[PDB]
Amino acid sequence: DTSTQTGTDAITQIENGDLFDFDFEVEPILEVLVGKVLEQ
Amino acid sequence: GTDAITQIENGDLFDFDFEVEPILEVLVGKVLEQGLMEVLEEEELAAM
Amino acid sequence: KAVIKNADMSEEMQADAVDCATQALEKYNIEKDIAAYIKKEFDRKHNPTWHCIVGRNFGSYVTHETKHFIYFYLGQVAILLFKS
Amino acid sequence: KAVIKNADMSEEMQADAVDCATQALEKYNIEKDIAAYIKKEFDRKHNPTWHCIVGRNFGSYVTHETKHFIYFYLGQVAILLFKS
Amino acid sequence: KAVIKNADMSEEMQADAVDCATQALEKYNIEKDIAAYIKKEFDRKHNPTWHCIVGRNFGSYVTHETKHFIYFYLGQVAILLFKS
Amino acid sequence: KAVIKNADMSEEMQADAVDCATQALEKYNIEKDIAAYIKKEFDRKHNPTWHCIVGRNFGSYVTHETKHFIYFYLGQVAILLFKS
Amino acid sequence: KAVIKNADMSEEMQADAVDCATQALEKYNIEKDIAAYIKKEFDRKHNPTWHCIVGRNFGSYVTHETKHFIYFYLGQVAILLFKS
Amino acid sequence: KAVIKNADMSEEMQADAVDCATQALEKYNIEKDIAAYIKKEFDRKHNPTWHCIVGRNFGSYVTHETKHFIYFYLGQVAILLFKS
Amino acid sequence: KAVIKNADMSEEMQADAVDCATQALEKYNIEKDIAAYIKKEFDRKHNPTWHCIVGRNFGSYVTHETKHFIYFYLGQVAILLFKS
Amino acid sequence: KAVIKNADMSEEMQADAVDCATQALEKYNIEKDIAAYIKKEFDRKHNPTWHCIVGRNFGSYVTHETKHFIYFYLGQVAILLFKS
Amino acid sequence: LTEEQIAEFKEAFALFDKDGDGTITTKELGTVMRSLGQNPTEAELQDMISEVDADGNGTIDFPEFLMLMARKMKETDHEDELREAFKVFDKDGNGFISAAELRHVMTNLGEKLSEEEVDEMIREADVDGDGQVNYEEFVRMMT
Amino acid sequence: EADRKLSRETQTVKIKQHSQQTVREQATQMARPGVLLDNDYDKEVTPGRYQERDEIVLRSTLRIQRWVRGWLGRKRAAYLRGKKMEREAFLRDQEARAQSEAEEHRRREIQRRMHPRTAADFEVLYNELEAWRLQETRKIKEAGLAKEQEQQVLQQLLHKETKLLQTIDRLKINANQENKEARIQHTLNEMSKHTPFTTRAKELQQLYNGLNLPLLTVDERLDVLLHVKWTVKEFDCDLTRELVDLIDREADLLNRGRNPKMLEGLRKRISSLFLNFIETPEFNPEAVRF
Amino acid sequence: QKEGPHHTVYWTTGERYQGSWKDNKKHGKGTVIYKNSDKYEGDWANDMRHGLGTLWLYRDGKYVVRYNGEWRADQPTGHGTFFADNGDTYEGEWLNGRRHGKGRAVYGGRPVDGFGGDVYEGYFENDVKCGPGTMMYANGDVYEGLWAADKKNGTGTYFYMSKGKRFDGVWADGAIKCGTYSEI
Repeated sequence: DTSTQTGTDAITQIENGDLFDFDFEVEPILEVLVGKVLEQ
Repeated sequence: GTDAITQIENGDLFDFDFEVEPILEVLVGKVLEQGLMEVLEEEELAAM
Repeated sequence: KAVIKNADMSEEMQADAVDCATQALEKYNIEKDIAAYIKKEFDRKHNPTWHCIVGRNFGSYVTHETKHFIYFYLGQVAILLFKS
Repeated sequence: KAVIKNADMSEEMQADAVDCATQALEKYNIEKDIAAYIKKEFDRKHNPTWHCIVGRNFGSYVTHETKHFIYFYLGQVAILLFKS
Repeated sequence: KAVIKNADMSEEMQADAVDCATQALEKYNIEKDIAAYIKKEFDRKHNPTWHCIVGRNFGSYVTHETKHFIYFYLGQVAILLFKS
Repeated sequence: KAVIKNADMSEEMQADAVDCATQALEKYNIEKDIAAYIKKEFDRKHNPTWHCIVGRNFGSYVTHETKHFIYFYLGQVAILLFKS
Repeated sequence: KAVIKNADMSEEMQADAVDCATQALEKYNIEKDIAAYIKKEFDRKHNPTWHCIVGRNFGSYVTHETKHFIYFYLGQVAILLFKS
Repeated sequence: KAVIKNADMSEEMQADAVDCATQALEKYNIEKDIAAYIKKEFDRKHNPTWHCIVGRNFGSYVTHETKHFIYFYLGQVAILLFKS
Repeated sequence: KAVIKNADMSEEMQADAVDCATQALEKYNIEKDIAAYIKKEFDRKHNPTWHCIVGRNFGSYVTHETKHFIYFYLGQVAILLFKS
Repeated sequence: KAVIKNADMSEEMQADAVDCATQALEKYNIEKDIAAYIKKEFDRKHNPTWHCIVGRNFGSYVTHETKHFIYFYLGQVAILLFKS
Repeated sequence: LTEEQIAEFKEAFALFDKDGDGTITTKELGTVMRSLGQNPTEAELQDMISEVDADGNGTIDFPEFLMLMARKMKETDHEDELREAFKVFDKDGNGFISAAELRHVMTNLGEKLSEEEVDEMIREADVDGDGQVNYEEFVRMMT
Repeated sequence: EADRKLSRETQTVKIKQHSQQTVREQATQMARPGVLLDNDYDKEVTPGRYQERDEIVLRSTLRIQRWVRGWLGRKRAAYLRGKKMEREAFLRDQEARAQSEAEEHRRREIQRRMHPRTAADFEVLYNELEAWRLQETRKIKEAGLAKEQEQQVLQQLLHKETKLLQTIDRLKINANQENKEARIQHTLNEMSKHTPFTTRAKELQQLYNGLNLPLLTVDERLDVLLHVKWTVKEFDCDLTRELVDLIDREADLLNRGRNPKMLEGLRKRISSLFLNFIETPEFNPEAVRF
Repeated sequence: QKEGPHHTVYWTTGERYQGSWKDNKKHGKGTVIYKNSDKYEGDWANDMRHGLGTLWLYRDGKYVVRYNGEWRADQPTGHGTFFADNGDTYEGEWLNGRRHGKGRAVYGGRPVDGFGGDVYEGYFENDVKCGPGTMMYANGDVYEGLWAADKKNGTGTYFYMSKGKRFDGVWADGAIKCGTYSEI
């Protein structure tokens, strides 16, 4: 009956010889080769 | 309407291969190198 | 300010409906609760039964009972009220 | 496919109603048109008492008799059909 | 190798779910991709108003209609699917 | 201590949920216990139909009542609370 | 121990970082064990999410958020830390 | 040639990353610089979140947003391109 | 057998009225004529004046003159009889 | 709607009584109360005493006196009213 | 101009001819071009305008309007170029597109749309705010 | 006595779906000769071209902006067309209704011209005729001729005038009769708008419209005459005598059998005497109205 | 002629009139009692008019004053007051009954008190009002607008003084059909 409606990029790199101390590592190679040569 | 609590538990959905891959890989490389090292050492000992 | 876009109600009853709708909008948030409040009010004041339907977007055709069928827009929503 | 949100009505009559409603939606495309079409179809089909409302955002609490209440979804629209 | 951990559902629908889960694991790998595909399929195939969680570690407390609730360790992916 | 991963919800409802969830966390630590606590609390506070998903490893795809949806990591357990 | 070449973080989190870095470098050989220990411990204490690159030959460009950034040498390894 | 150490992206995204890396390799001779160049080019090129690491020795455990990651080697240099 | 629900009358005059009504019903079919006989005899018999009703359905609330107010039932049809 | 079957009084008093009866039907429903109220209002306005009978089904003779004895309907509630 | 095009242009021009004098203001020239079914850019519009109102009267007559119309009419994009354009904002060729990326590009690149235009677009297209847009239907509505 | 039982309520509202995601991790292990070793479940790839997509998307945005401008113009045009067609319907239908009302007034004037029911309509006709006479004589005078046939033209004109005036008189008689009948019906109506006297008046109105009835028969006619005679026989003074007399004359001369077409004046006299019976205070307890 | 303030003029049951008499009837200040069991005292004028007049069927008539006001052509035809027993009190300028004139009809008993059923202020047209007026319902509410024998579809203003609102609109053949409720 009714109806309705309605943050900046940063670049870091590692450089040679920083972390690597050449002397403390090349010591044993020298020791070894010389021991070999001597004893042998 | 009905309240159910479901929780995934422990010791379930377990695989085996992927759990052993890392230890396998590390041990294989390690053992290879260690075997080689011991070979060298024993050679030198044999010389002595 | 407010509107009534259609009505079948005796003036004082219509003013009562309006004041009831105001006090409902004041004391309610959910819709079905406001509808229940208004319908309970009118049914208890104007001789049951009633029915109320409250919404925001809905098209309506019904077969009401004479002088018991009002449609009005307040605040957000539109409210339809008609007695069985 | 129409979902029945709520109903107190015998199954065959509910299928009748959903069928007639989908037909009405095929025929007319104004809310109140759908409402009146279904209302008349239902009244002719079963009994004189009827009340069909169609919408999208309507929450309504209405006293209803037994076996004569259905609230169901047609696509996006929501239909409420009862006996007056 | 399905192990239905906990479900309130008809047996046939459970078997259908296991099948659907099989082709689900066939089609996608992402968890939520699987769940969305599954929910679309179970809205099409089964009754509507579902909620899906195809997870690894979770604890939920949901309220569902009767005989529509499922949690199964399909493969070794625990899939939970239920109806509102 | 709650990174809101994704939430459509009023700030006040978020805070009330957070308070009741703090009481839940002080009560329990297991995810299923957390979900039970949370859903019981929001059943007591609001309309019982609610849905909470708590866990360490889960991704959902859910149907939530509008303006009721929150997902935040509260410590190590993540809680997603919405009302059905 | 953490020799912080470039750091953006607080004192306590830095101190825990240095202790964990010292223990990982002294006790463990491979990178990923240290990385996972660090990540879990800094989720546990520092903040729940983190991103790190530890290596010996690694170059990276990062947009860290303040109060979370590190770029430091330990022993002979480069450790890059940022939250995200 | 190319080895994909880690991936969490679509095949197309990984192919785009490899192509991007080879394009980068003709511009930047410093590895942090390559990372910066790639990060800019994928920032405008892709979804704004990204992270890039390039090198010959690194191993990680990052909680990264799902579906966006690649980590692959060209020649002897690895390029990692991802979204947080 | 006349039963007298409401009584303000001399049990002697009550019995009088019952027997009168019996005679009238014996001597009438039309309740206007039952009234006729009853009234005339109960005036001559029962010390005029009087007043009578004989009906199936009516309710009354009357203030009478002391000691002359009777409301009784002849079988199925009720009868009131009293004085000014 | 209402027809005065028998009028034995002034049309002024008849209008009076009609309005009185409208008020009566307003105030009460049980015919006993309605008659009570009408009779009170009338023995006030119209010189005690009168008697009021109301019902759907009766029939009677009365040897009434002038300016009394109205007999009308309202809807179908027949109302007789006369002063002893 | 053919009889049909002349009629169409008279119809639209009179719709926009605020006072019927037989000319239209330069301000609504774009509307007319758009109103006639052409989707020209703001650059071409500004060029045509510049390339036509030297007199400074700030009006356009039917003859010049017909010349501009025939010119612009010669270069009309097809439906596929548009589909492709939509898919360009559809990262993975799935037929959907994040709403945030769409809004960001629409309001940040090219001939930056206004906030009103983006809001109207989202509203008028009945697209689900927290969904994936089946750009094929949105495009059909917009085609 | 009865009461209601229960009710129901459903708050129809929007319900959308939103997605939430979780962090996914990957590991990369650099491969070097030594302790490091690894199972191969990997893939190889060729780079291909890399993106310069920015200029493509910029051109795409320009194109889409052109497209959106055309579409927005089209939608504004559609709304303008809708309002245009609305206003055109407005104007056309308003003018059509105006034309319809004008035609109705025209037809009303033509009906006035056919029969002048109103007294004013008769005054209008009279003044119109006199204007006609004056215009005729003005033309005849400005003719300025026929000093011996002017009078014959005048006689013809006067005969026309006389004929028209007699027609006007006839129409006036007819209108007076019909106005009389109408006002009688109006009085009968005033005798209808539930007092017992008023109920009897409604009954008598039914009776009078039964007396003035055509398409009679004989059994129904005799029956209704019997009904009306029974009704009349309550007051029974002297008019009822002659009304019944004429009714009985007809009743007899109908029992014997005579063509009802020959019963015209008698039906008229019966109806007149019954209306006169009705037009009486005691005989119709309402005649105080007039 | 029958005139002069005669002691009485006697007919069979007649007219019981005392007062200035001429033309064989009441003319001047005098009271006429007639067959409607009622006596009214007024400055009579052939009953073609009447000055101030009080009409009252008293004690036998059982009433105090039936009408008080001036009369013109034995219709009050001006300011007149009618008092029903408890029904109403009509005070207004009415000619030939309450057929025209602007006046107040208190449609309620107990009129001196606020308990009165209902007041009225405005224009009358044949009992009905048919005009723009205003009525305070005796609960605070007032109505200001157009009337057409009631049920008039006219813009009116109703004042909820208790609430503090006012409703302006169209009483479309009924108490309410549409309008705007606002806060004055």
